Amino acid sequence: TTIVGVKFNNGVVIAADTRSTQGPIVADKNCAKLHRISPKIWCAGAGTAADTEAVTQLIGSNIELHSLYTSREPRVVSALQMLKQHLFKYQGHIGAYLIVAGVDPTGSHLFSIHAHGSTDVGYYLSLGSGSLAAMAVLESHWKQDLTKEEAIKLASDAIQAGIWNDLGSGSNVDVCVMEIGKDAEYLRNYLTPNVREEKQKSYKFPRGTTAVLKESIVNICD
Amino acid sequence: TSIMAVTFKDGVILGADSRTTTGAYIANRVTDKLTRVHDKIWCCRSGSAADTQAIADIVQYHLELYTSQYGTPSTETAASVFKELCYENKDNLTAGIIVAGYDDKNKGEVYTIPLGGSVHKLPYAIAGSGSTFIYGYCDKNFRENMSKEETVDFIKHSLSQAIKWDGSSGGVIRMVVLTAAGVERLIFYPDEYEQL
Amino acid sequence: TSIMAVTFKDGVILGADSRTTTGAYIANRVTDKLTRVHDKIWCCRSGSAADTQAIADIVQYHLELYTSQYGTPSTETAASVFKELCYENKDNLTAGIIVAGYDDKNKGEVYTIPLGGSVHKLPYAIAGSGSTFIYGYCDKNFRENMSKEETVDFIKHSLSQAIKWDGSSGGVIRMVVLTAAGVERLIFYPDEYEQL
Amino acid sequence: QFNPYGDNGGTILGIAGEDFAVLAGDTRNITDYSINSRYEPKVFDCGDNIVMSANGFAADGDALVKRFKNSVKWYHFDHNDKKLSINSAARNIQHLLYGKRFFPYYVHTIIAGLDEDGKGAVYSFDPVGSYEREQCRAGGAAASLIMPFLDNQVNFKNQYEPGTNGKVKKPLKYLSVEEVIKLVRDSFTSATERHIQVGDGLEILIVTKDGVRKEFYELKRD
Amino acid sequence: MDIILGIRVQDSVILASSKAVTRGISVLKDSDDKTRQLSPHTLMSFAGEAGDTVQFAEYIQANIQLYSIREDYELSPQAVSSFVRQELAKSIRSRRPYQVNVLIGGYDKKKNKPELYQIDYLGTKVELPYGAHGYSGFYTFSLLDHHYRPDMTTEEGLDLLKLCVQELEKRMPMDFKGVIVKIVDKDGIRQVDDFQAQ
Amino acid sequence: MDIILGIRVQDSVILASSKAVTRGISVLKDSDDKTRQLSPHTLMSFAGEAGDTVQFAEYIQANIQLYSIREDYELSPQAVSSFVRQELAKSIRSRRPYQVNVLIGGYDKKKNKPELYQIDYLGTKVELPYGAHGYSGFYTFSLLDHHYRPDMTTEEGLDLLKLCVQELEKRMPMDFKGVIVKIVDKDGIRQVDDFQAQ
Amino acid sequence: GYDRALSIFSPDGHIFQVEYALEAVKRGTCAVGVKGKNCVVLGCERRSTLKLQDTRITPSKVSKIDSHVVLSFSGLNADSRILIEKARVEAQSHRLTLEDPVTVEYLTRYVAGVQQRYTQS
Amino acid sequence: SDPSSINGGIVVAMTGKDCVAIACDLRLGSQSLGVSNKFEKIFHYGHVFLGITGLATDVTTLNEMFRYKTNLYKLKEERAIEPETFTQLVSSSLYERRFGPYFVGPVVAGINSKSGKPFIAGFDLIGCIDEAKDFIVSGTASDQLFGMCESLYEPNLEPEDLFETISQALLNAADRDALSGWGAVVYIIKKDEVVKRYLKMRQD
Amino acid sequence: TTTLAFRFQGGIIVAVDSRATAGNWVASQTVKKVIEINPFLLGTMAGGAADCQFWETWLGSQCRLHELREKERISVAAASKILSNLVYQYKGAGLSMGTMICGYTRKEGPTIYYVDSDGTRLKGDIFCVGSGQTFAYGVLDSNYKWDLSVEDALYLGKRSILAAAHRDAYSGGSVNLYHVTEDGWIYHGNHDVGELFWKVKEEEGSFNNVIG
Amino acid sequence: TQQPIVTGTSVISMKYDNGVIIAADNLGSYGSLLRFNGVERLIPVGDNTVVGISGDISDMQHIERLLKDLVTENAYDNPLADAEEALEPSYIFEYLATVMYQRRSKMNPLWNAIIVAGVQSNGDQFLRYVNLLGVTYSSPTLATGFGAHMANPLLRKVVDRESDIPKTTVQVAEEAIVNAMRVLYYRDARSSRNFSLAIIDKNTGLTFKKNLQVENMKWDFAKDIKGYGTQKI
Repeated sequence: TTIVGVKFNNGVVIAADTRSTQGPIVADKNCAKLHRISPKIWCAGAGTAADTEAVTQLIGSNIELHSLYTSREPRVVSALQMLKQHLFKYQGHIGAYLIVAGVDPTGSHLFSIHAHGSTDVGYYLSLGSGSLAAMAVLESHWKQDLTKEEAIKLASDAIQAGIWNDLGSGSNVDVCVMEIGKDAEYLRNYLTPNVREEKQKSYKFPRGTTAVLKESIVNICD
Repeated sequence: TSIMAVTFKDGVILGADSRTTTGAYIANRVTDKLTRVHDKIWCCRSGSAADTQAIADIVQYHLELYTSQYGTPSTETAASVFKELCYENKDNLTAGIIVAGYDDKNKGEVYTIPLGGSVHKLPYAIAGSGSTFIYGYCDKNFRENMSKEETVDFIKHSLSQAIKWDGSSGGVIRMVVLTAAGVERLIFYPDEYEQL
Repeated sequence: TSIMAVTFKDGVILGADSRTTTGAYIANRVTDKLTRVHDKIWCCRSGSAADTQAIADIVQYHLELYTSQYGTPSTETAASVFKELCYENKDNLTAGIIVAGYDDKNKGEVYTIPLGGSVHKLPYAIAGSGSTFIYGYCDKNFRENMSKEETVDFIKHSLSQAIKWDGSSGGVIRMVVLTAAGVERLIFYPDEYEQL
Repeated sequence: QFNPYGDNGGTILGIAGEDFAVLAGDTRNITDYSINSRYEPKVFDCGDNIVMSANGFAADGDALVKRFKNSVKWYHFDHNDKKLSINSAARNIQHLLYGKRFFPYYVHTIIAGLDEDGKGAVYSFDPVGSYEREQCRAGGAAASLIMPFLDNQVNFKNQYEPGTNGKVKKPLKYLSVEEVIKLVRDSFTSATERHIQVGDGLEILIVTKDGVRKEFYELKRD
Repeated sequence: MDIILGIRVQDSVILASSKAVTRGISVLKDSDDKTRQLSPHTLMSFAGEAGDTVQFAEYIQANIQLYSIREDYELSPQAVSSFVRQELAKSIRSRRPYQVNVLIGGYDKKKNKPELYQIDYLGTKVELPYGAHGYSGFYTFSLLDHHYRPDMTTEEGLDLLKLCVQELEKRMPMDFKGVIVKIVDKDGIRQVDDFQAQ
Repeated sequence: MDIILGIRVQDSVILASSKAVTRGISVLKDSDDKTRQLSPHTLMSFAGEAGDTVQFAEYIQANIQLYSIREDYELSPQAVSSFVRQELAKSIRSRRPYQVNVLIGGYDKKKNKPELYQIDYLGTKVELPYGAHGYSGFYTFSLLDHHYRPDMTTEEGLDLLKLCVQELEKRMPMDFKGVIVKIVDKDGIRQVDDFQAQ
Repeated sequence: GYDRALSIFSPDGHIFQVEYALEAVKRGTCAVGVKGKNCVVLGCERRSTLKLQDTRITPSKVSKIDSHVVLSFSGLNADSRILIEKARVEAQSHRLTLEDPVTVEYLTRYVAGVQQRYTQS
Repeated sequence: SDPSSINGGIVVAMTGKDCVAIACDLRLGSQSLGVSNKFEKIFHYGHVFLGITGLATDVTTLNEMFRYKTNLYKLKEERAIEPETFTQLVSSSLYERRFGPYFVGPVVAGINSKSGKPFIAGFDLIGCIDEAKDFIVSGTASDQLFGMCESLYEPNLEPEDLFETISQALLNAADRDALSGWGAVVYIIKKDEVVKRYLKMRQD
Repeated sequence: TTTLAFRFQGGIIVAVDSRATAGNWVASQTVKKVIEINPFLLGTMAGGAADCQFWETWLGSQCRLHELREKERISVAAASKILSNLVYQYKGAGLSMGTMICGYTRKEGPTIYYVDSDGTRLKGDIFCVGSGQTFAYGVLDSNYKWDLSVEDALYLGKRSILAAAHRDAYSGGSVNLYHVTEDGWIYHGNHDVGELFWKVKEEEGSFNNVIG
Repeated sequence: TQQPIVTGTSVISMKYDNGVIIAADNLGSYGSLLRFNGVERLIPVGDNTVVGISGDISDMQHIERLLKDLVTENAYDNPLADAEEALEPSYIFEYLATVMYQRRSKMNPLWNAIIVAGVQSNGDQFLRYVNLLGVTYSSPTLATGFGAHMANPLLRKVVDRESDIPKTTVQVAEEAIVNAMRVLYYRDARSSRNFSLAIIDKNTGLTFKKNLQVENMKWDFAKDIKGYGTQKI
């Protein structure tokens, strides 16, 4: 997994690859590592798939309830605090590593959370096995005051660094843009640089090839 | 990590490097290890980022509630809440914390809370993996009631040496000055302190 | 153990504490860790007393035979015999050794041979459990080509700090001066260096 | 403690035709989650129309190929340049491998060539020497992905004549080099899709009475 | 382990269970009956850990009898086996799991057909023409895979068992001291007291 | 383990050794003879590790026969047992020790008296009226401690064994597949081919 | 350490030490063997250079290698002991590995090899 | 040791033109000992199908659990559950046991009765959802299945063709696995009808 | 793996399967588990593939050398003891092999020796070796008579290996049959279980469980 | 079997149109103590080869001697020692590869990762790697340890495939490598600011640059970073 976060002049953008693995086997060639905690608070998750998903939905659900109760837009710090305290309560047993970003009444925010519960703040961040490939790009091309377009390119380039150099990463690049005054824009499969080439032959079998022993209809209607 | 707190004529100054590692990888090169638990009571964190963050967050909550009920808490009281948390949970924490605060009557105060959970009030204290390398330097260069400038220099020199020898320390040097005048944040860069 | 060797204008000076422990017990409080392997080539021993003694004894034997056959050996050559022994037997030795010698053409030379068995020629070197505490102090107070007096003071100060913080170091501070003038043994007592 | 073994990934495959044989392998060489090289040949021409590849721990793999080639060299000296038959090479390789029975070469090896009747031949081995001659065989990291496919498309396993009520097995017609190359390419693009240690490039060595020819195809680099 | 065999023929289920009870170096008993009747047409055999074995069998017997009294009806063998699987499945994830394997042989008076269920301590349940727990299965499954027919008579079944028991007395390591055979059919449960030479 | 019994009566030594050879889950043979004749009046029985057992027995046989040819004489049973103890004692401190226990039954033609020696893989040697290796000893020692007399006849001895074998077939865990009995006396060594029902 | 080549070829192609070895045999007491149709007999002569020996204990001339094979000889007595011991040892080993006693031709081939080996070592 | 390799077995699902197929082997063994050749791993609640590989006891339990839940769902919702919804139910049910999970590898297949859209999904033992548009594999021969599927497969196969393809993937995969095989069943699902077929395969 | 060999009125029957595995991975269904040491000697293989296959090939070499040396065919007893002693020199090193040396000699007649890497060497009339042995024993034991016709003994053996191929996850592939008489061994074919099972099921009416 | 004591971190390298470049910092670590600073980890053999070494320093020093002995040995009875029969980069590598694999095979490895960079006599660029296990490989870029994870991703952007080599100039390449060294100084806690860099060009020969320093670092944004989430001052 390669996920990153990058702040630009008027917002924050996050990206991620789309590979899932079980040992050396690709479990899912196109899963979505970008989760919505609230309309304008998005989260990029790495680590144990089910854990990032579950913790992301739980806090998202509580954020919605809190929002409704306070009649206020959710704040990125609230998600950050609820997540970290949860992860800490579990002494790192919940294998979630996340980059949480978003825009709220107080501005744009970029944070990261580790399985044990520590959080960090920055203008650019990366997590996952592709963490280093991505960070090398970020450490090489990030500058203060980037435009929405520059940020997307940088983030997207960082993800590619992981897709190409990290066996734990690959496939596509997902992105989500959160700009201070607009709706967040989720760009699922913003990049698809790994389309499988046309197969050499069709393996469609001639009907009757398979030996059947018995047959029957199944009742679905009650 | 390299952290320290020094009392001087006008109050106290906290200092720290900005490196957080996961093995030999620098997870963060611009970490802020100087954390505020009250207007004029801060702390330097070392050990587990997750553990010290969780403890500081709780101490801050306790002091906020304390203030709501009985007014401003002393630096001693803050060092006591930290200590209570660290001692009572010693089996599940890895937090080496330095507590520093400025008081009008006591001026500057420093309390170090090492791994076991004991408390130690001192003129200054050093901690973190980088501290070992500057025990002699600091013991030979510390003086009581130095001036703000002499103290900033002592901390800048001490920590540059700690950063020099400890791979777990590095990045920029951060400082927080606490006096009757208020709260001043200081930052020093490699180009400046490396050549001291 | 706290040991160091420093080159200066007229040659080189070796220094060491005098404590040998077996756990927290001081088996010997007046140990002589400064060992002679040749007229003007000495070494500072740290680590296993048994291992460093056995190695020094063998190096001395090799240099004596060398001298019988090809005249006076260089300090480099002595540092090479130590290194050969330490590297080739790295799996069964715990010897951190500093080699120092005075030569008429090279003046003073210092070679440090850490645990792995590598060799490092430096202006000065520190070693032993107590060395960690004076990395910053020594880096901030060493200067090349100091005078005999300035060097004796540097070593006296550095080692008193090492002895102060390291429980494995202590007793008296011993020094050996190596110059064209000969070999001078120096000894300093607690009452003198503790209050430096 | 010191572990004298490593795993460099990759995968190989050998198909035997009526008057030819092929031995292919990807060209990716890895260590954990990093790529050491996108192009490090793994299949070799050992002379006498014999191609070989010992896949697994690359250091061991190279030592084996090197020791075998040296055996060929001496065979020529000792027996007046007499060509070494493939069945003979196989018996020799068994001794090379079983010779290290108590400190094995961590490799799965395959060799291809022509038998003494001009027919295509493929031999594969155990890390300790057990070998068999077959019509096809996949080895290495994605072996478990490819072999089943080969069992089906090269030996028509579980395939019957339509309409004959699964009573008549699909005849064993034989594959042409063109059809064999298609399977090899489809075998690898498939392995490349689900196995993180397989990719970058595909190098195929074709053996006929006229000699050894090479073909190269790129593979996804993620 | 102990021998636990079960075979379902045309109109009945036959269970055979070793009579030995060995502890360490000594065979303490040679007439032990590893069985509990759960209801007039349902018999359960068992093998496993020293104490869990009986505690579990009796605990289930108590529950099935309780159900019988309360409902004045006899649960089908399928229903009983399901209750048993449930209990074991709970057990497997409890503090101290029951280490017991069982065979359930019953005659379903409503469908008028014999039934045999094999259930291990994990709560793995399967219905079969013949089953076994422990090492016996390693010799008896292929045997019956050869000599077994669906429409066999009870008498044929008993010969099929004799065949299994002989193979076991020939090849198995331990002296299981023979078996006790019981038949479950439309008329209930009875013991073939003459198998020590049938 | 396997059963290795020995009993010395008035004018002979009788050895009984189990016939089973079990490997894991299967009894592979039921007629195995765990014995080697070292000389016309000296018999050795053995039990222990799968390969060491025979390799050791045969190695010794070869040496005793060699001594016999070279000296054209038969070593006394006492001398043979001492040679055997020495060999095992060396073994115990070697790289890979022989894991074999043995009983040595011989008739000393010079003293005209039967002798029985018990020797374990450690080189522990003792002469006794009766002995056993393995678990058998746990049942047979007190048995013979009760039913044994010095002046008994060979026939009485065989009954004394039958008594031991029955106890073993009743209480021992494994099915050792009966025993093979052999008698050593002034006329040499012979096998009681009829004990499967004597 | 001693490895001088004592048996070597001379100009005419003879190995004198081997030949002189036969001379030692020629000087030895006579030995003969004749095979019947269902048996074989071996006879040896007894010297008389000194007579007052104890024929009970004095080593005989016909040795049993195994229970079905014997060996007699002519030449140096001390030398024969070595050959006989080796043959006996081999007889026991053969019984062990082949699970069958040696054939007379095999036992013979073994003894002959030992002698040959001592002509070029 | 490994709970997921005690009993053995495999399941695979494929999408086709307005149809979905799900198949499984029939083996149920204990280590090397094959015990039952009639242990089906596919189940269904209404028009939604669920295949489950892994520890047999957990396979049975999850089935009984989902029947229980889908029945109440129908009583309260007054309509049968859909594939997409069921997938979520399966996912949360599994994660509810995050630290003492059921050792299974669930696979959901079906046609959304409202959209007519074909649906298949896979899960890891603690609930991670994998929603593929082409195929989903699971079991002790999952590697072999990934190889067969990635090769044999192609989009929009007709029900008659999809049957051939999903059967060849299953059969050849099981034959390279000592713990899978011993028979197999395949389901071809269309909006209006569902056909079940028992395949003929090696019995070793 | 499943291998068996039994002695009867018509000589000896030898049957083996042809499956090779590495963990749960079926490495092959075409392994030759019988080695024709020579026109009158056979060797069966169970356990470690390379171990059996390498050491038995070596055995064949030692056997041939014996004949060149003694101008006579090696005995079954002695051939089995060569492998036995070799393997014993390696005791503790981890060799893995359950083997059967089967042959005929005018002097011994039909003979069978079981030899494993443990050092165990046994002569017998019946032996089943391998992860499938018990399954073979179950069928073989209950239908064995010293009086089977060469044709019936051949089937019993074949059927016995079929039984193991079916019940043992680690056995399968095809069956390889041999008959040993004083004129050496007679090969009796390779029977792929893929068709043998169904054929036997229908014709014999056994394997009643599996549905077809 | 051993365990590294004093260690050198990454060694990075890449090839351009006319040669290869290789670099490594001058630090000799001792656990987390950045103990020694004047450690040259780039060893030139002749003037057509540079061997970069990471891992155990005492072992590195041993390999240094082996390399120098090789140069001495090759000159023995060799009239063409500095001509046709001079040491080729490829010879030096095979030797080292041989030694490395033999040592791991005797279970007493030289605890290092090595990269041999140079130019063959026919002008061809030479770049190959070998580690303590005896594994070897080539690629347009090669790096050991931390550099494999962070340097390669960067360097590969310049030379992603063989056809990129001829299009890459020394300037571009040296810049890519100098930048990678800065990045490694940012995230590798066992690195140093000082390093050596060497160029082996088929026309200009060997250029060995010592005492370089990482410059042009970005740290200013650090002042804007306060707290770890909610802290405002």
